[PDB]
Amino acid sequence: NIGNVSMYTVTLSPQTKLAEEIFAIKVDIASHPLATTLIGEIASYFTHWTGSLRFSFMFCGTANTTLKVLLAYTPPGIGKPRSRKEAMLGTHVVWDVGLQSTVSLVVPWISASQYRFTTPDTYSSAGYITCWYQTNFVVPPNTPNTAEMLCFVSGCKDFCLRMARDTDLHKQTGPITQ
Amino acid sequence: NIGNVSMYTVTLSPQTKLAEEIFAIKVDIASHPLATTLIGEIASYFTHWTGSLRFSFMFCGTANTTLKVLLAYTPPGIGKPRSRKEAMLGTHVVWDVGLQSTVSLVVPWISASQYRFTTPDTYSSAGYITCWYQTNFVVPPNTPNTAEMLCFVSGCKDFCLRMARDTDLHKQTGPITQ
Amino acid sequence: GAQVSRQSLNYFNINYFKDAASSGASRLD
Amino acid sequence: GAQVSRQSLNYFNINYFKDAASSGASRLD
Amino acid sequence: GAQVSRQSLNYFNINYFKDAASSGASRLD
Amino acid sequence: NPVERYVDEVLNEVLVVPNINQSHPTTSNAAPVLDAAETGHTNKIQPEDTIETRYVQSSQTLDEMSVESFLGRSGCIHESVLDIVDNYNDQSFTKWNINLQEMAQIRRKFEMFTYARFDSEITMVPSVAAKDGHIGHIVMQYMYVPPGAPIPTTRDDYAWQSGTNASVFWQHGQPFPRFSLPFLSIASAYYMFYDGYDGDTYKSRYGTVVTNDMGTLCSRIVTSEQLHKVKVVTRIYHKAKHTKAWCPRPPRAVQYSHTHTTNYKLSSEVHNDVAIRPRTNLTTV
Amino acid sequence: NPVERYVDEVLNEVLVVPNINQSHPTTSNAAPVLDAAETGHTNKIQPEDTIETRYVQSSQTLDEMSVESFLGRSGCIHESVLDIVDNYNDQSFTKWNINLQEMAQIRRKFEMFTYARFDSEITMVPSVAAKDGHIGHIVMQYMYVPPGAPIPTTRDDYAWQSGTNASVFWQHGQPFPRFSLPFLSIASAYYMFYDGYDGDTYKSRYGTVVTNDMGTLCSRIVTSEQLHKVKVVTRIYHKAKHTKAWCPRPPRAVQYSHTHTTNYKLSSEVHNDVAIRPRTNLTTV
Amino acid sequence: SDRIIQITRGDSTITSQDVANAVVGYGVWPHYLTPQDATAIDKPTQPDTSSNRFYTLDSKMWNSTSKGWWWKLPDALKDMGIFGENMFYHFLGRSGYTVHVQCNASKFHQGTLLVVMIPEHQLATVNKGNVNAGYKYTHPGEAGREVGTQVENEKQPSDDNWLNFDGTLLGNLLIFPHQFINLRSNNSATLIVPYVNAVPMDSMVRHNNWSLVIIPVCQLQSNNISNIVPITVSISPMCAEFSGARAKTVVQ
Amino acid sequence: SDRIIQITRGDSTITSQDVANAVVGYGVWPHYLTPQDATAIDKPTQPDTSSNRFYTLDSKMWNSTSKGWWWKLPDALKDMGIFGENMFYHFLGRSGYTVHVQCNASKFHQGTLLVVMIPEHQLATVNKGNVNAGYKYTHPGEAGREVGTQVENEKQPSDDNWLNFDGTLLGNLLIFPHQFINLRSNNSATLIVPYVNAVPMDSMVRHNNWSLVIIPVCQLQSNNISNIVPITVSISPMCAEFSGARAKTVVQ
Ligand SMILES: Cc1cc(CCCOc2c(C)cc(-c3noc(C(F)(F)F)n3)cc2C)on1
Ligand SMILES: Cc1cc(CCCOc2c(C)cc(-c3noc(C(F)(F)F)n3)cc2C)on1
Ligand SMILES: [Zn+2]
Ligand SMILES: [Zn+2]
Repeated sequence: NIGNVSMYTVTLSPQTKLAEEIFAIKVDIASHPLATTLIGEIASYFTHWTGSLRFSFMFCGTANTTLKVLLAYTPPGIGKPRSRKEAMLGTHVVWDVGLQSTVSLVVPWISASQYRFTTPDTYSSAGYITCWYQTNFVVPPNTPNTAEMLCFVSGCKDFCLRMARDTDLHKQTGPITQ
Repeated sequence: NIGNVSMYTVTLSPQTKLAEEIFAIKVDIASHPLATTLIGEIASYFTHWTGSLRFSFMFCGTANTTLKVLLAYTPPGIGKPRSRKEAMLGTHVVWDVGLQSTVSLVVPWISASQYRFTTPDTYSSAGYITCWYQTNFVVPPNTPNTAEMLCFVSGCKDFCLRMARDTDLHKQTGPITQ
Repeated sequence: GAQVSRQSLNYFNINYFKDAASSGASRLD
Repeated sequence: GAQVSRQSLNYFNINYFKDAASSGASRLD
Repeated sequence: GAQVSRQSLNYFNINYFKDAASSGASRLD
Repeated sequence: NPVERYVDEVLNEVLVVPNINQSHPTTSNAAPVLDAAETGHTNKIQPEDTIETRYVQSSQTLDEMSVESFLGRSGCIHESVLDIVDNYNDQSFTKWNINLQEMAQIRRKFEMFTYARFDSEITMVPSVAAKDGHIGHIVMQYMYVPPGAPIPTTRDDYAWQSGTNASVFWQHGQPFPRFSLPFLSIASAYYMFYDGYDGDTYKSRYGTVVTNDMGTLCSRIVTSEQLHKVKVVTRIYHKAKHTKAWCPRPPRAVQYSHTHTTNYKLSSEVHNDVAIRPRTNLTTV
Repeated sequence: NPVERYVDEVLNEVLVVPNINQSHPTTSNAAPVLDAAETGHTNKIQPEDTIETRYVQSSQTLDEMSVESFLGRSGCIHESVLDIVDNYNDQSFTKWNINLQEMAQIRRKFEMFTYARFDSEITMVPSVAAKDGHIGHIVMQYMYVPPGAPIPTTRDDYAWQSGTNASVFWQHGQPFPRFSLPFLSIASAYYMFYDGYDGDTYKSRYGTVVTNDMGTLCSRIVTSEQLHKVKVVTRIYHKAKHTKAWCPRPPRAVQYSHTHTTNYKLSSEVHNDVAIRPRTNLTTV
Repeated sequence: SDRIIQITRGDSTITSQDVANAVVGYGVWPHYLTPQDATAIDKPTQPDTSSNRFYTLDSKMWNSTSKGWWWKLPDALKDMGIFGENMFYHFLGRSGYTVHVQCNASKFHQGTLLVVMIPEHQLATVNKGNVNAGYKYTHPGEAGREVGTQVENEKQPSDDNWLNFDGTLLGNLLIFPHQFINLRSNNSATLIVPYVNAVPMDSMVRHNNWSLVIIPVCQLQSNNISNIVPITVSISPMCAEFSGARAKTVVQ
Repeated sequence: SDRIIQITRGDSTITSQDVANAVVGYGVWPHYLTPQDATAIDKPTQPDTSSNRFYTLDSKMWNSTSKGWWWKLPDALKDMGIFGENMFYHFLGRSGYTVHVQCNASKFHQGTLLVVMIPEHQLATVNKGNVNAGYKYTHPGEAGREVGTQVENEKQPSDDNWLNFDGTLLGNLLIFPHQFINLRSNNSATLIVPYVNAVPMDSMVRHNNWSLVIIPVCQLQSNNISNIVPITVSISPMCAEFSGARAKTVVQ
């Protein structure tokens, strides 16, 4: 997908098995795939970070397509949830698709220390965001059987970066000439 | 005894000869065996010391074991006492073992100069602490015929260290690696 | 060229050269 | 950045840089 | 650390370091 | 209080972040978590709205994240080389078409904005390599030749007189030279990007090369020819002071290839050209 | 009085010790000399209670015994070596995983506390050894690469641009470089000891290596290759400023063996591994 | 009487008619995290009396050759009722403790136990280079570790009681909150310690804040050795609070 | 908009953009036990946000032949995080609930679910004399009971949805707190019920206070039957409090 707009969308569709997993990524603001987002890129210019993260999702399907999904944040000290039931026990939002296309899940700052390292460091890995089918993707007849979803990220009022450093998300391996 | 907890205890028992000597050490806060105590270790980070020292002793025998002991401090300018009578002429405390397990002997600051060197230096050697049987170690039948005693040390309100210096109670003879 | 303050905590914001470009990093907000 | 005192014995506690880390050893107690 | 005098002839006896040992030669009598 | 503000500067507590307040369970038809990204606005929902939070007094400050701080660190922008190999007259002087586009690190940071206005602090780090053993007495001359001023063509060109241009003489052994420059543009701000040309024909130039001419930095070893050959490399460092930036933009995602242009190159496997790391699949953290 | 306190600083009489008062003969059923160490408290008996003392005005001060004073002396924490032997490009730069665990003297003092919070003063002492005769013009670059920042892999790596990282350039002949660092932890204090891991499996790391990552100190000889080879050794010195310590602990009793760990080694005759000197017997002073 | 003590925590009450007073570590009584020192923003859970109660561990047998015992908190309570449940369902935990060590014999017995509470007791390994104590070994649970028994393994911690299992001399442990159980004087020790750490809350699973060390400095002796003299430990969390709820963490 | 709802409990927030308002059983909002009504004298434990959060059960599949489903509380949450742990470590428990049933389809689907919360739903057996429903059968857990599937056993409960599984007519269930999920109007149902019992607190193990019954009264129909239409249940305890702590009870 890299090098194509599709790398930005997640596909949803009618399921035959219940509570299937949709996506899963680390919450760490500077880890992949969050790294190249604007907040991830800026975070990569600092050594420390703190604060709550705001993840938003916009359903791109038809107006007649319905869906209920469960978005969960798993605080650290445990592996990523292997099931919806396991994920649901943590911080989560049940998203009902309707007139308002977008939903937001806030990943509260839940850490032992006031700050964490922006670079992938064991001690300060902040947890995961997983997405699961709460009910199912349902459509009337003669309607596309799949739909896309866009995912956004930004920081909350308490987000903050510290200790300026050079980024490793960009390099120069030769002379830049005239 | 070094390398065993027994290096910290002094054994007492019924005597057949009167006024026997129990232990004898220099009072100098940084001399051996006082050197590795916390106050001795800290004193070893300075060049000068002054003030009164507090030596305490806790009887570890049975509740039915009795004993009277004489703890003495011999100010300098004379050799360590060769007998209880000789020691008793100096600063001392007669300790009676009873409900209160611990006794304290204060070694008052008795010096020509306001301070002394912490390192073993003739001119500033502060004297000795000796311990002698005042009466005897007595027990009823069917009771262990020996008992241990623990010895403590700390400084009084007038204790003070001066002129910071590196310690010779610890070294590095090679590289400390990762 | 000193912006002497008082409080006593007397602040002394000195500009050694006669050009604005010469002074150090700016204050915030 | 001077904490000018007076008594006349005028104390001048000066902080040459704008960071707390930059100043010398702290006062006691 | 300045013992500022006045008369105007303002004397400025400054001690640059925080130790008495650091200052220069003593005054007489 | 000009003194209370002083303390905030020393402690770096000028820009404080808000506290998190205690929140409670809710049941309402007001749903903050729901919105519409189509509007182009970011949902302003905070943690107190999605979970029951406790009260917490924030102590973080945004000072270090200020534009002044982000662009206020001295970075290398040029590495001038004077290498005496076999002809002192030809090799003891050189020139550079000034620009902030040759080094990726500082270039990327400035380019995170469309326009920027700032004064500059230039610091030079000269280092004399003794190729044959000694370095003798090295004295350097750096002269700023604004566009239009005569450019020296020999180590003794009359232009080195610097009757009007600013020149800085450095003597080996003395501290690193440094000076300040006021905002230099003929416009109100420097163009980090410029979607325009210097004409209207197929041969007109495109980009910032049209608006960012800064002149030439000429330099020479003042010291006359010496027995032992040296190689003097002067590295130039730049820092922005008293800065303002406008219209933030996406960070450079691929390597730079040339100055004053956003041109880039792509390989047959584009994932190698960007910092994005291939994921095994959607659910592999 | 901010001026009376000033005098105490100059004279070092901020923390005075109490006087000894005259005491007299006593006969009472209140026995201060008797107590119970089992309680875990130290008998607070003073000399006036065990002997008849005279009155004495104390003049000693505890200033020098303060934590600020104890940990406020600059000691060596690293000895960086750049030795040009046969390949300038490979040998003219190096890196160090920063830590305060490699030199026993300052390490032991900090480790007499469980937690410590302080700012740092780093002072560098570079010395250029002329292996072949001359040293030419030596210019050094020291760059702090915080965890995450790109680490240079060649003497000309773009990272040396230091567009954001702090770098200090020193020129041989100029005074020793020095700078201050603010308390750097993501926690409220540095862990001198840490009874924890970075996971919960048999392969998780144990100790301060988990909490004390400080990044890398990269350095290079800025000067390009010279005829005569040199060996530059830069010794780094550290000092704590504005210090606070918590929970004192037993001093290191055996030699250190590795960084971030309390591990130690014992010989077949342990009395040789500790400062304790064997006594002939209980009564031999 | 100053020889008697009654400690009530939750639904538990412990007594001793021969105490040597009590110790409050660093003179700070345990208290809940305040908003000025807190960092995690979700509302904490405070089980109160269902977690702040005395939990009695497995008793140990003290004999003439015992070299000592140690436990680590909160590890030792990982399987103790509600408190234990809470330390695994949450990422963060915070707690103080009341440690009551029990040991009685007779007025014809003698022996002395040094009871210590050490903050950040980072164990060492001996003659094993930079290999450190394995997670498994510093997480023995209520069973604790019996000094001088474990059949050595590479990742096994130091078992030298005279060197505090960490390269420091035993005689100086008194600088930490402590008490002695001198059979002739008392039959118990009581230490109340507050939460101590460089962060307001922490992982109860991967960070042991306190370590309880018990070393017999004065050997157990009597003329009735057949009568077993046990040592029993009862610990009660105080102001226990947890944060960052989720599924239950499973170790190993 | 009165069609939208957001419910936040602990660290969970649930939304629905097509609700039919909400119901508060008997108009009484859940609240903690007061000292005037309490009988047990030990201080209760109140997990607060670690227990008063939404727990999502296993989803069910609704099809043209579905006869219905039922769950019992607190049984259904016996294995749900801290709440579950608390109901087994204590003798007594007390809790209210926010029950949010979820079911979406399309504007071209039709079907109607009667969602009911019954207090003391004492199940019956059919044609089996005085033999009553076995403990095992009225304690199915989060899986609940699927009407019309279970292969009959002697102690198995009545499976007649038209007789409310208890000898009363379905049409009258509306006298209990309830809502309908009429596919053409809403995609969820929300019921908030207070603690209801003849005693202030009770055994969470042997007494199920409320029963959640879901019966499709209007059959599910559409011209796209292959698209599975699930029904999902999320329940959040409210003012959960427990008393009489001890070891953890193990059932069966
Ligand atoms: C956009 C934008 C803004 C700028 C200005 C870059 C600064 O460039 C310089 C430098 C590096 C040095 C001098 C300079 N002035 O005097 C000297 C001397 F001492 F070197 F002669 N050098 C002048 C300019 C405009 O370039 N692009
Ligand atoms: C605990 C504890 C606390 C610390 C901090 C040790 C200080 O380490 C350094 C040093 C020695 C130098 C720099 C440094 N910053 O800039 C430079 C430059 F000039 F060398 F680039 N060096 C940064 C840190 C964090 O390490 N362990
Ligand atoms: Zn020469
Ligand atoms: Zn030479």
